[PDB]
Amino acid sequence: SMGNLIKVLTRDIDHNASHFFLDFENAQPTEAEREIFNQVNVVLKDAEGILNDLQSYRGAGHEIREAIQHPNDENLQEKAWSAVCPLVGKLKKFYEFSQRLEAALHGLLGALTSTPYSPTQHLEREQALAKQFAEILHFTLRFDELKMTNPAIQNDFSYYRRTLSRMRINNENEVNNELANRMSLFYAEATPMLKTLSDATTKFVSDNKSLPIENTTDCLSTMASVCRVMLETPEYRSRFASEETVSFCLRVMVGVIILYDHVHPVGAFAKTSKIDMKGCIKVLKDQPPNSVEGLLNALRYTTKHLNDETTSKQIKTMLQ
Repeated sequence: SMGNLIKVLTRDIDHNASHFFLDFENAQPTEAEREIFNQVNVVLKDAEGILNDLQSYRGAGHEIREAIQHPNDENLQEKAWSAVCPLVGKLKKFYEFSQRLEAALHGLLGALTSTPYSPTQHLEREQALAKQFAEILHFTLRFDELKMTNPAIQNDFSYYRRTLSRMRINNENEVNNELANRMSLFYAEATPMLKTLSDATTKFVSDNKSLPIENTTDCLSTMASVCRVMLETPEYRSRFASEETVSFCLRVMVGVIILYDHVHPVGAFAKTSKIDMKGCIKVLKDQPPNSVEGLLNALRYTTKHLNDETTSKQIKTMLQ
């Protein structure tokens, strides 16, 4: 049922572009999925506004550089402050939305990693939740791809913190030092949303001591192979691979690979791993470079076991 797993994960997304929530009537969640599907779909619904606010993040680099150049001109200091404050408000909204992804992820993992059923049976029984999990990873990579290309995010927040301290000594919606420290560590990450999801998955394995870790890791590796097989077999490429479906599974694949590398003890590159690392990197390399470079850079730096001595030198050359 490799073909069925592909149709389940890639259903109603060709006729659906740039939407992360699932239509309740179209997804058809079972009675056991209803309470989790509704809660996660509320987060996925708000995920569109988060991504559009990041696409519209213009930055305040122009006003900041003029204020730094003329530091005694209070009009330029107030103009830069008036431009950076609503941008910091967006950054505060992005970080708080990352906390909502952790709550929705626990509900999905708790249902997709039940004790008796296998990973393949879970993705077929809980189709609506399995589809929601892929949408969370789809938004996660798409958010981080934009953040990696926008250097004004860290520059605007760093200027905000420096100005706030030397403005709260000289002369409600403001950001306290405790929240600012967590936000600074959040945006210092290469993939902030993916690092957040990676820690939440490690938390889920830790919170369920009586649950075998394979129920979680083999769930990630199953989804990775579903996307890899469809993208590398022309018999499935001529049947499902569209620009919307390819870009969807490219980001789902890289997402579960990085989660698997942080959760599985030996990592995603070791000889006991279940991820076909060579096959996954090849799929990314066979794509136009401009639409994958953000995903490749995630594998070069965000990963945990890439630079290990156990990791094959063959894939290290692929990732160069």
